[PDB]
Amino acid sequence: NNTAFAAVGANPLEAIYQGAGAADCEFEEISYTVYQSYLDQLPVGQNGY
Amino acid sequence: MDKKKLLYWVGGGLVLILIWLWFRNRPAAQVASNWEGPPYMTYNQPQAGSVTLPVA
Repeated sequence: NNTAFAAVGANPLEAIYQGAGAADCEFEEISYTVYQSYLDQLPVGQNGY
Repeated sequence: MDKKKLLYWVGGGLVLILIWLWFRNRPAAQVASNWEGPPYMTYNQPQAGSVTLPVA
């Protein structure tokens, strides 16, 4: 709630929204999901992997 | 028998020597692991291509 909203005249670089109503904006909530991308069936040889 | 006295007595030793060498060679391989797959984690193990078989 301190970085996402910029007041008129303030630096908007790190913000998501800027405007006259900024001081009263807030996050209801945030959700994230992380997906991992990888390669499987790690090879083994006479040396091992 | 008509065996000379020369080379062939050398030849008999050579024959014996050759046969002993062959037998040792035949028996001289250590009863051991030479078949390979020495990667202890190899329960899956498919080195080529898909669709394979284990007995006819």
